[PDB]
Amino acid sequence: ESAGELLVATARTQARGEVLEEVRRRVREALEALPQKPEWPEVVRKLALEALEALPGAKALVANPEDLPHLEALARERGVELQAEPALRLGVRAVGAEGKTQVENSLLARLDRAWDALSSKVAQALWG
Amino acid sequence: MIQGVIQKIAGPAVIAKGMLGARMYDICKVGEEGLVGEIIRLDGDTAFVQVYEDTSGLKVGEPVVSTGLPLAVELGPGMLNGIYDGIQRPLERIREKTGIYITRGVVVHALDREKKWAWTPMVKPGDEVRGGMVLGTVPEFGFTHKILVPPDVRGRVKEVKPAGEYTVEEPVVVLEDGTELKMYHTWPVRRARPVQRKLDPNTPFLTGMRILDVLFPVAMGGTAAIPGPFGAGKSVTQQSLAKWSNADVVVYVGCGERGNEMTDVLVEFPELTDPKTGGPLMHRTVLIANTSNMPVAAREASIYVGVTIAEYFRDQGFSVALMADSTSRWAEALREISSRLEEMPAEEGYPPYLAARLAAFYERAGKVITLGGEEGAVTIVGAVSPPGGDMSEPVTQSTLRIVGAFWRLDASLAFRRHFPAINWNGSYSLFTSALDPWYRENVAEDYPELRDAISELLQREAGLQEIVQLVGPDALQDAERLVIEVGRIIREDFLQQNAYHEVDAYCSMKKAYGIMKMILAFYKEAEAAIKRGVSIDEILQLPVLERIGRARYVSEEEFPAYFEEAMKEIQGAFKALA
Amino acid sequence: PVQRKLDPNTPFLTGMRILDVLFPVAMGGTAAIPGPFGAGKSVTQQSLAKWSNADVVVYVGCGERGNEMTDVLVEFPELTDPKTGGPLMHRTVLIANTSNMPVAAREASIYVGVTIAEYFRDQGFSVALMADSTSRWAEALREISSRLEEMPAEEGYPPYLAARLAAFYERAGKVITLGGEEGAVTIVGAVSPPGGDMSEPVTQSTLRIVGAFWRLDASLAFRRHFPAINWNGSYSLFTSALDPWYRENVAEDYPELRDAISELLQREAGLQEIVQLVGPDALQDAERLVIEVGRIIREDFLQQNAYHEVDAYCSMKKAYGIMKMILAFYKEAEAAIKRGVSIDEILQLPVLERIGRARYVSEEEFPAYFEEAMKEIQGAFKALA
Amino acid sequence: TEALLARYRERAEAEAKAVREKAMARLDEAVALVLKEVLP
Amino acid sequence: KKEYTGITYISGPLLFVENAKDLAYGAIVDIKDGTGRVRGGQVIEVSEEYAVIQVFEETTGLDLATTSVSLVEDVARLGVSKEMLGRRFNGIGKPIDGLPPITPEKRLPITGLPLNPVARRKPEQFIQTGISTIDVMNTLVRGQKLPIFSGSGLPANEIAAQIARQATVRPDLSGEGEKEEPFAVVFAAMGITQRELSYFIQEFERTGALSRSVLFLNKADDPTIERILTPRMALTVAEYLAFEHDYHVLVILTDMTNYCEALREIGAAREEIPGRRGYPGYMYTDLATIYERAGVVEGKKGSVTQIPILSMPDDDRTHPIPDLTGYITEGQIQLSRELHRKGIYPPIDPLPSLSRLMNNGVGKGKTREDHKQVSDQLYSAYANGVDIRKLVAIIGEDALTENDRRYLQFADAFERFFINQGQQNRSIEESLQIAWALLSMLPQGELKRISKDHIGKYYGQKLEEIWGAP
Amino acid sequence: NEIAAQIARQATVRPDLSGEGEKEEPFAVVFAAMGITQRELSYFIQEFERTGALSRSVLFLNKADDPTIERILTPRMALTVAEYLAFEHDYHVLVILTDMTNYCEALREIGAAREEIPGRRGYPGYMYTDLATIYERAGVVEGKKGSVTQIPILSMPDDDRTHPIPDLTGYITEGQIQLSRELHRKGIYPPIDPLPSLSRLMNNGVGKGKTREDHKQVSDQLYSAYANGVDIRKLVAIIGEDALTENDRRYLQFADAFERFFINQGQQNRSIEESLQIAWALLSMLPQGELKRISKDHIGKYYGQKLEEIWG
Amino acid sequence: IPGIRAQIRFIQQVLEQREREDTFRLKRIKGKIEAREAEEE
Ligand SMILES: Nc1ncnc2c1ncn2[C@@H]1O[C@H](COP(=O)(O)OP(=O)(O)OP(=O)(O)O)[C@@H](O)[C@H]1O
Ligand SMILES: Nc1ncnc2c1ncn2[C@@H]1O[C@H](COP(=O)(O)OP(=O)(O)O)[C@@H](O)[C@H]1O
Ligand SMILES: [Mg+2]
Repeated sequence: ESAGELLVATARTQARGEVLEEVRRRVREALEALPQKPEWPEVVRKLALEALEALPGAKALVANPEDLPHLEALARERGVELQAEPALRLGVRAVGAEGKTQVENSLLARLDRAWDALSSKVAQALWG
Repeated sequence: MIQGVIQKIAGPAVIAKGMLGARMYDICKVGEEGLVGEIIRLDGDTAFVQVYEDTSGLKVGEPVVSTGLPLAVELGPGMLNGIYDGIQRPLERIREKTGIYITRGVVVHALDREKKWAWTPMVKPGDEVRGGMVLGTVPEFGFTHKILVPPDVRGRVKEVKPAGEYTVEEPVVVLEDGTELKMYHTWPVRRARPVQRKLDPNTPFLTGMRILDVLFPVAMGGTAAIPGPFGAGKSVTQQSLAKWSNADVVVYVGCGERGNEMTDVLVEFPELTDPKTGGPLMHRTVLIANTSNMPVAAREASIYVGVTIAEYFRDQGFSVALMADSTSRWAEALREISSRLEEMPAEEGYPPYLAARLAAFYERAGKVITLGGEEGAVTIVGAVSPPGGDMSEPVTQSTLRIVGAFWRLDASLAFRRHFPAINWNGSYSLFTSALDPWYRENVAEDYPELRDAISELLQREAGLQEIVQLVGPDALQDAERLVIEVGRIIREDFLQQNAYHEVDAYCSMKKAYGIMKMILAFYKEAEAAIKRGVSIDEILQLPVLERIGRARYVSEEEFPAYFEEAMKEIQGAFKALA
Repeated sequence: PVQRKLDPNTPFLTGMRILDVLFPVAMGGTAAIPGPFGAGKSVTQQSLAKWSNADVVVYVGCGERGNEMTDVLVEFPELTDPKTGGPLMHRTVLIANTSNMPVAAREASIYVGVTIAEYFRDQGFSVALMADSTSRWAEALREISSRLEEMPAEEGYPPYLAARLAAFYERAGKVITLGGEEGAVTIVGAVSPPGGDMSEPVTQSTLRIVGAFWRLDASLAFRRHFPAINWNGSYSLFTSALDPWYRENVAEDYPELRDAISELLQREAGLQEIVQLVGPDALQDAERLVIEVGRIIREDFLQQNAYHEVDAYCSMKKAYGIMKMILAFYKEAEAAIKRGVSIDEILQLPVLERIGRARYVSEEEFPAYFEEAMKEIQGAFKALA
Repeated sequence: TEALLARYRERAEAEAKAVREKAMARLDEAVALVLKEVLP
Repeated sequence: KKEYTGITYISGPLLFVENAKDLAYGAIVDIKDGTGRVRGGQVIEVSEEYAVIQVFEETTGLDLATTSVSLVEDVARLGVSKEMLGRRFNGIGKPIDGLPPITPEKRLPITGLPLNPVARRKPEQFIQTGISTIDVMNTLVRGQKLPIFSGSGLPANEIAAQIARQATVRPDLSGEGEKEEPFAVVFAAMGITQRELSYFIQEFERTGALSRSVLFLNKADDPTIERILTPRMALTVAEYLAFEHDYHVLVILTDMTNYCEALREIGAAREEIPGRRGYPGYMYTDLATIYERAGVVEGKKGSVTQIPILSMPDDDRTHPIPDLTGYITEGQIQLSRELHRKGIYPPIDPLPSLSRLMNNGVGKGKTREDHKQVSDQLYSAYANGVDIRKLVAIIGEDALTENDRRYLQFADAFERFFINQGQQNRSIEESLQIAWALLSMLPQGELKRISKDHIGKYYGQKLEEIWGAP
Repeated sequence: NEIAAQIARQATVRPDLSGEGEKEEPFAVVFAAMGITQRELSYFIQEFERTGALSRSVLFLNKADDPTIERILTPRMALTVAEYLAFEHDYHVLVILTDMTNYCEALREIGAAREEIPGRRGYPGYMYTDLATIYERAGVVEGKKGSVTQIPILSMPDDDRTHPIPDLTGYITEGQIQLSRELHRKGIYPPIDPLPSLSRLMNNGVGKGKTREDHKQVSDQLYSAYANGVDIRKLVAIIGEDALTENDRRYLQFADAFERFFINQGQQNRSIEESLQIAWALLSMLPQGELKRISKDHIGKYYGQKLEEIWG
Repeated sequence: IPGIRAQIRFIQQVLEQREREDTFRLKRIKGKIEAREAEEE
């Protein structure tokens, strides 16, 4: 008798999973198209500032060649180096003084990092 | 105070740096959470601190602050009626604070700092005071709690607080040198409290049970051991000891028992009523409870806390009874701690210094002259629960070399509906010869000989059990059947005792003396009757037998008349009846 | 990697009556055969290699003696594959690493053999893997760990020995290959505890993961009774799943007969305590009958000679017939004992020799010989009245 | 029988599609909330 | 995203990393190599010079030049919710049933806090398991820790599955307050093989017990630390359900010997000096931290009950594992190899079994009024008949007294009917009827343990197992 | 030592039984001593001189007062010489190693001096491999006429078969000849206990065309009967001899006769046929129906002879 | 029975002594290794 409604439970669980995956892929795509917007130089500053103040005594900084003009004014006054990179798309990375530790701040990484906290809020909003 | 930081975390061990000047075995607080720890090893600017609780989530660099004093307890008013864990933390306040769980780093005070007590000074300004003297009096559940100057404090009194309502914390007496005496002090649990002189134990500890008092007695300030088999009435016997003993104050120690056992002993006691006043029994007791999942250090320090509290109440001039629920669990905790330090195991994993610690703990008991000149005593009863009931185990063997009495419980008699189920074989007491003069002066001049006659009768009954098994009781000689019936009479009328009877739970010495005299008189007259010619089965229906069997269940103030009537019926019954 | 694991529901025919009946092993299951030196592990493994229904056999001789290793290399090219009639070596892969060869090769030979077996399974066959001595591989791990200056766990062994053992044994099982075909790998490994001490850590670790356990007795090996399987100390967890197969391929009452034989053995084992305490003469008539029947089962059914031309292999139906004959004889003996006759008079019946010589009949003559044996058994007691 | 199984599957499908249509009405608000939270 | 490179040492399950002060003791880290594969690890020692990480799985591809380590949690946590019922997990919270991940209501530390002793209350109600040898003679009380002692080849898995399938509460017999509270079963399996995993999955699916239970399954080939963490996850979920949603939870722990051996491997891997018989010296406290998470709490209606299962290694009760378990728990259920070989299931031997809380969960108001007396009489009669079976083999059936023949018949019928119940589910009343039918074979007046009114009410009945006890 | 010397003196092959080969050359003896005392060394020297075999013997002597580390090399040198002779000059070499226990003691000394991790009882972990590097240097090579045969001798400390040295040696070698102190104390020589001993290569050397045909069956029947006799001894230790049946008394008498006649032979040399005749005379004590392991025709051909007839 | 008890006691004592020997050797060698690899560097 219970294995019958077990099908209902599994179907509703997978429906919840499908809609949540829909939300997740939509937000991932939304973060993907952001760099081309002119607001992207306003976000690279925040990301690099937070990363740099998160790592005391950083040596250099890594960013895409496109964002170097936006950070060069910031990096020079912060007293750090700036290096171009084909990778590190829509993200920044700072190395430690010894070079053995790193800090990164990326949208596609922050989403995966905070999805655990945001799942409850998304569920409550969607079915509240 | 000494302050440092953490440089290494590995399990329960924390290695601090910058702690140059800290003292060995002091209490320290680790991290921002302030987890308590104990310094076990010093080297350079590095101290090895042993955390009591779990160390998950700690980080390198978190501050470490040293209290500068070893593990200790707070001694003063407010301890009675209380439930404490291993290191004297009131569990009730913990529940009121953090709910049903015990979170790491809870801070509570042993003595309630808010309750008001009526102060009654006893010293006057200008009087000389010296450690152990009485400063005043506070009422507490019918007890006049005497505030004592700490043992090491000496001087001349400058000011005293007048009578009135004050809290625990308030300074009551200030000495000339500026030292202030309040209603409590603090004392390390691993250092014995000093006394004037230890008086040798010359008076018995009336346990309230006939077998215990008459055949295997323990003197005041003595020690005893008792195994813990299942379904044998150990809990009921300990409960009866607490309820009906001569002791003024009861201290109960649980040192790592199962959750349900601790729940039972914590729920049942508050519903009991001590017979002396009819008030709650919990008013005179202090409960120390420890479950299996508590930190090991608390389970190791529980017995020290209990015995120190008992010694304090002894210094007040009372008599205290102390019970250890299972020294086996305490030995287990000690073995675990010894394994943590990578110490070399001695035998079956127990550290070689087990006997020294056991002797040191058991030696604190005794009848002493307090520093204030009064008299006090502490009686320690320790329970030992070996693995398979094997008494060749090292813990039991070490215990047997220092205790003065051994009460061997067995489940066989409990199955045979005999309560208490204490075997008269294997059990022994070493206080009998020393206690003989007291018995001669107090109960009777021939009481020891009567007890010896009872012992000989029981031994002789046990000395022919083989024919009973081989053949049976009916096919026996007249003397043998008489002896076996005498043994059964003794078992069912003197050793068996019900603790649920309103009048039969407690039995004074004189009642037992009368029972033994009656049984011996009956036995002697029966020997004479057979010598002059009689059949035993004729003697089986003498009314004096049902009189002796009903000699129990009578009031103590009703006893002597019953005793004289029974003696006269014994004398007249064996002559009128063949 | 595979596509999907499956439930083993097909017996692994070994040719040994005691193993095939009392302690079965499924097609994809695992078995362990511990024992002291001289028990008969290697002979049993060679018997499984020679007589089995597996398509391809991989034999891994870790730490094997030299001469015993050449024994196979010489005798196998002469034998015949039961399924196809070709030479036996045409289905066998031998990985040999004797005692005097380097230690780390002795360590890696196990992995090499199991990987080859997995490959042949992914092709779509039924593969049987024989590991000669797992203890001689634990020795290699211990040696290397001691070289590394690692702190051991117990008796010198490294901590990860149990994990390695579980990882090795868990490669067996009937699977669906990536190509959709069926295949299975069966592992039969032997462990040699020091002095037969079954509390040795390798043996205990192996006992926790295997589906079948064939403990070998030193006492039965000393008196030259083989295969010397300790019945009391052995078990098999595949009996339930193989019953539907038995009910269709062998007989409809085969589980009943097997359970009855197991019950009789248990009764004899229980009575053996009294037998030792007071001697067989103090027993009653029925108890003497039970002891005699247990002895008959032990000596004429469980006992098997690996070198005889006919006794070396036994089909399922032969064991079924022998069990049926013994059970019918036992029932007739119960009926006789209830009618007042006494033991040591039944013990000299003529039919006992005909029952004892049953295991030496060829597979072709057995279907009839069993029928006449049953007729003689029925006619003996009733004519005796 | 298979009637109860089929009915349970049908009610499962109805519940699943109802949940999906409920969540499709706030897909956009959920996307807005998560984009607001993740973006510094 | 803070990730550390600069590995200085790799050997066995341990790797050392420098400049890792910020890593908290016990944190879970992720190790990524040059191939992009991700491995798990736990920090076991933190110092100013380096931090020590124990790798969950094998370290085949790691190297000192390309490996990097990143943090996951300062402390292990599990996301819990009431929607966990009906799901399967792999022992660290990762689903293995193919269903989408659940949405956590909260994240909790898996190393739960101890219970305050003054917050506990005495167990008072029983749990119906459906086994006569368990319910009637060794009743299980809500809030108890009653382990099952099994051998090597005995079918402990089948018994566990059957108990999990049949266990239920009985508010009907409560007399007053007759209303049901939701019942859940938490099933944790440690160190199982593929065959056992398949059997458990099929058993929990076919009957429909899955929807009322939560499964934490850890295989034999899985990493050891996962086996260590599994029972703590199960107990965290059980505590959460019972004390937040007023559920009645039954926790089943399988093969505690596997957990002990995993603990031994872990302790040796940390280079700690082993205690007696090779086990760590802190094994007693470690086991206590698992067992002592059961019980009942004042002011709350929920309850947690544990049934540990452990295979005695050499059938020896002096082995440290069963010894410590007997220290901590409140009895044991013993499986008999003789009964198993004789064809009786479940092979529970009543004579060496015991429940230390049975007297408080049976009697008037809780069950039928004559429970304890019937249990005592059955125990005495069976123990009496067992030795007569042995005496018969030497003195013969003919030299028996009339009473001994009755005792023999009672023992045989008891084994055939009471113990050998097969797969069928027996209510407490049906089991009591069977017990009274069996007791009827003994002459009236030999029932010394039973009060006269009970005998008058229930004596005189033939066998109801064949009847099915209507 | 006496058993080893007797074996060396009497060992020979039987070309007539195999039907091939003639007058095989006497075995060459390679003798390696490790920590041998002067008493045993002098006895061995005198025995070899009396048998006249020193002209075919290579001796390596490491006396008990010699340095204890030289014992690492002695068996290796002895086996190098033996292998060279056998596989390059077609000699038939017999190797005798006096005491592997002393070799193990030296190995343990060297290992423990290096702060190695002890395996068990202080012995090094690599002891199995080290011993295998010694024992496994024996056998016969395809295409060559020479051979090497090893007879190591080792002392079990306090007669414990579970000691590491005998345990590993049994796990490496191809059987063992375990002496028993009980038989020695009864005056029986050589005190070989047949039950604990074993030979793993026996089936390759017996049967038709190698020895008499009933060899294996006779061996099996003797094993079964002797084991039954020992069991009846254990039983009569409890229930007394008077309560025994006739079958158990016959088994007991068989065990006594076996121990006193088949094992205890002294220094006399027995051919295979004589040993088989004695075995058959012993087996003829039991009832004919008790000899289950032997086929009926063999019983008809050989069973019936009397034991007292053999001795002249 | 007393003979069996004596044998059991002897065997248990022997096993315990061997376990103690093994533990002592392990701790000694670990201490030496730690000392060399820490103080000497
Ligand atoms: N002196 C006694 N007088 C009367 N009843 C007793 C006495 N001692 C034990 N009992 C009986 O035993 C019950 C509980 O004691 P029991 O013998 O079962 O062991 P216990 O005290 O619980 O011991 P443990 O905790 O060591 O198992 C009581 O409720 C009572 O029925
Ligand atoms: N079924 C059997 N039939 C005949 N001989 C056997 C049998 N099993 C074992 N043996 C004998 O036992 C001896 C040792 O056998 P082996 O199988 O090599 O033992 P193990 O490998 O267990 O140490 C050999 O002489 C072998 O002939
Ligand atoms: Mg072999």
